[PDB]
Amino acid sequence: MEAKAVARTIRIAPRKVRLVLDLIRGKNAAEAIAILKLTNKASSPVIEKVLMSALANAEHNYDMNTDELVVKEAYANEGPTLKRFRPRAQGRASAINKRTSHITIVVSDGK
Amino acid sequence: AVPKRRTSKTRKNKRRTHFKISVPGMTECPNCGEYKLSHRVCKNCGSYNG
Amino acid sequence: YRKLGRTSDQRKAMLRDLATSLIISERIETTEARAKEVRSVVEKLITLGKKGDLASRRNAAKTLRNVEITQTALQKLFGEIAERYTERQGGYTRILKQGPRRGDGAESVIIELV
Amino acid sequence: KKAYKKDAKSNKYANKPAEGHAKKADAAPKRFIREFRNVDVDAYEVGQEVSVDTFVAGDVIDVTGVSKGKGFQGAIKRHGQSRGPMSHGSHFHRAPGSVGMASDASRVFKGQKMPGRMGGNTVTVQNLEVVQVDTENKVILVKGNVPGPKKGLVEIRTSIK
Amino acid sequence: VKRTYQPNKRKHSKVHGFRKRMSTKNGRKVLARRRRKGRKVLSA
RNA sequence: AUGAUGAGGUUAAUAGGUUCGAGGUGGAAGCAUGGUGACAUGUGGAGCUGACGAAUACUAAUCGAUCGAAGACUUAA
RNA sequence: CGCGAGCUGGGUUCAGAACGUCGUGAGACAGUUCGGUCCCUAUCCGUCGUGGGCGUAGGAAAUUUGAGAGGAGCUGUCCUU
RNA sequence: UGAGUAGCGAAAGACGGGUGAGAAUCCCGUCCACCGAUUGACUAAGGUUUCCAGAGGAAGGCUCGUCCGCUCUGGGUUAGU
RNA sequence: ACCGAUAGUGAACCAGUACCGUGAGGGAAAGGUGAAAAGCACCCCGGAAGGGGAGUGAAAUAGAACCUGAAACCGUGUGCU
Repeated sequence: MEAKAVARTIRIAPRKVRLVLDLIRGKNAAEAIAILKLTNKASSPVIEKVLMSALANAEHNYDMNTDELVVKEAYANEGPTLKRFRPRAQGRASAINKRTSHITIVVSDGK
Repeated sequence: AVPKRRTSKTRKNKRRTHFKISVPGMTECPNCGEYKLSHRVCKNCGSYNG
Repeated sequence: YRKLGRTSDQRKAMLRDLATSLIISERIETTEARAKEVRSVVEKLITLGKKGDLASRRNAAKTLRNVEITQTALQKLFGEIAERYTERQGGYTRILKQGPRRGDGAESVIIELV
Repeated sequence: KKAYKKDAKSNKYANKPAEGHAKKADAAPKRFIREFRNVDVDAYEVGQEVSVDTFVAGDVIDVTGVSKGKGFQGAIKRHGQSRGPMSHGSHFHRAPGSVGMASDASRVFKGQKMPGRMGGNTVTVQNLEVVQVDTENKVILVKGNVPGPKKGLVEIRTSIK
Repeated sequence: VKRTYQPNKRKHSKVHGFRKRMSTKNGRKVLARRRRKGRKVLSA
């Protein structure tokens, strides 16, 4: 059927994550983990975690073969941003947005 | 200088047309059984054998 | 040859350090640029060690730190390292790309004596 | 070049179109095919070796080759512009000058000289002479120094003047 | 650069202290006014 | 600048090493001799040599993968 | 009186001080003289280079013609008639 | 939005062995480097627990972190001179 | 025929408090699960956080960042171009 895994308040910017998520969307689940292990980006490990949890939820709660599971969807959504401040010069000060993201992945057999 | 006019959310996405990152250019290891990255040592099990 | 993000004699120092570490350990995991450059430095000392004379020992001594193993590094070279590579005519090393590093993305290789 | 191959992954080997073209002439596949106008066509469609002996010493020549490359070379180096003063409190040293008039042009004109990639052009020199045509070593000695780096292809022909 | 506040316990209490406030009519007006407002910390 | 442009990818001289050169400096260390010593002469145009020229598969360009046609419609000859 | 988000800042009209002159005065020049912080990370058009997508009724490799565009275009002095 | 842009605050690091779910950065070692009328030892003002050990890795640290001047939990200051 | 959380007191919340200042003195933001904690036992991925089931419940997209949950804004998919 379909099995999802969501990771919430992952402390990475969401458009530093959609870079990687634009790769493994539509792919098989084997090459997906291959890519997510081989890539240089810092979003790969957390997305490795999430995609492996998606596959495990499939094979444990829904019992669909972990051989034909294709990543139907994968997307990041914004989250609660931590707003910080940085001392500029001459007494000024500039905001900083330590933003977060919610990483959802949905693997489905396609049947 | 400073921007004279705020950028639409069309021109933005057009400029981010090329903000991709390609895949690494990987292969499968004939020994390890899994995906390695070509011209590199196999992550999983050991050898290179080139 | 290629500047290594370092100043001149700082680069000289780094290369001497890596060649000593190599002939002490026989294999080291370094960055691909550093490995490319040390490949042409650690391999001109094995030549001097395959010569063996006094002048060769001193030309080697001026590019080789002091670390005892007990032996030295120079005794290690003109002693038991130079004898194993007695037949081959150059090409005494190799590089093996491990892959990208975390924190850098630096291309990490494993350099070693053949 | 070599003959056709199946690995053939470096251009050291001809490809099949190139070999059909060169086999039309019963001549081996070749790098640097170039056309010559202005010669009354009196050679053979069958490829016969054009030896350097076509040229005699006391003639005159023009030698076409690509210039030598120099990447992104800025205004002073590329267009022979002067530079600003260096010491009397000046902050203008090697940049271009102004790039137009004020508000009655309101834009930069085409042809404005600006920094960019330099060299690499197909330049031609003219009225060179041939000091010696060394046959049997197959070289020509020209009076001067021609465009291009070492090993740079150069096409020699007779002067248009 | 030398900034305006060079801390000193003795200076701070001898000028802005409690007893220096209570030793005056005006300082007592200040204490009364801060008790009226509800200040957690009356004096310095 | 990056990408691109070129030279190659073992059925291989692309780079590095090794061996010869060129050019550069200018007579290496060791020894012997002559001086009490600083030093001098021979051995010996010596020795060292980044980029330049050749040659040699000794190391590395492995094994792999991705993309990419089978050719629309009228009239005229 | 092209060009200071390309440069300078000498004069010009900032705060100091002084000369001649005028003003009872505070102070003003017809003046004159010495000293005196020149900010910016380029969004759009524009220009200079350099790539990718699709197109050009099959997929390519190579060689090209050239509509059009740009460059160059200066001059002296000696000898001979 | 500007934009994945400017910045990431003066300075030499290298390799090995670990610990680890994860190491350019944390620990140990060797080499190297820098100060040395001082980047060293001690004290007044000031701060007021930042001191130590065991545990941690949400937030802070201009990156990372298995670490810390951060968090949790227990401790630490002894005068007739 | 007064307000209903930007209102009403500066303060519906441990508020003259965080914080700011040498000082006199200035000064905020902060409400709502459910009828009842019945506040998620157990299993799986994970180092944890966080999830997916399984249960409580009338409802869990009421899971303590908890009544509804608008818009700016950020995305994924797709019909016409």
